[PDB]
Order: sequence, then structure tokens, then C-alpha cells
Amino acid sequence: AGVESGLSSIETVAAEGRGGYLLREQLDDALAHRQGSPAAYKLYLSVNEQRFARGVRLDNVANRFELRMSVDWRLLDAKNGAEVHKGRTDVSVTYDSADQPYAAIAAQQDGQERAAAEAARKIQLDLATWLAGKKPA
Ligand SMILES: [Cl-]
Repeated sequence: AGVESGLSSIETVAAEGRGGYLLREQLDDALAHRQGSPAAYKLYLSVNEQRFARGVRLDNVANRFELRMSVDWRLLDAKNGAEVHKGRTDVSVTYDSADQPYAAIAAQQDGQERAAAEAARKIQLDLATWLAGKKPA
């Protein structure tokens, strides 16, 4: 209850990029932070955007790609900018592309969404564990 109230007090900040945009969108959903709401924490996301835009072709299977989302992140106190928690999250997904360009792009974008969703889930669990420490006994 207070942990869920604490999670939605976290405002996710990302610099220009598809990865940070997708991860921020996923975290705003997972954290339940409503835009315009008061923020107790600022979560800064540093996605390796070049690595995230690159789907790497795999051997053995035709049009199979591996996509990697690497994120360094800092949790700050929204009032004084002190770093109160940090982390590193590395997520990998595969997508099975197609000879057709529309389908090939759809597969890649779905892979990117799935990477961002799993990265969001890993960070949300890490932050919920941190905010759970905050709950009295
Ligand atoms: Cl993590």
C-alpha cells in the first residue's frame, strides 16, 4: 500500500531516445506514476541507445535477431538531488524478422517493446525492494 504509493511517487526521466522513451513509458505504467502528480524521487535512465537500435543477426535461424537493452539508472531525492539508490539493468530479446519490410519493422519494434517491458519489470522490482525497506514493522 505505502510501497505502491511510494512507487507512484517516482518520476521517470529519460534523455532523447527510442529506448529511454519506451523504458520511461513502461516504467510510468509499472510504477503507476500519473503525469502532473507530486514527485518524491527522480529516476534517471541512461539507455545505450546505439546498442538498442541495433538488432544483431543470429546464425542457424533465418531473419532471427538479438537485441540488447543496457541501462544505467540513478534514483534521486526530488528535493535536493541526492542519489539515494542506483542500478544497472541488462535485458536481451530475440525477434524473428521477415523478408517483407512492414513485418520486419513490426518484429523489431515488438522486440524493443519486450526489452523495455522486461527492463521496466526488473527496475520496478528493484525499487519496490528498496521502498519495502521503508515500510515500518
Ligand atoms: Cl536491475
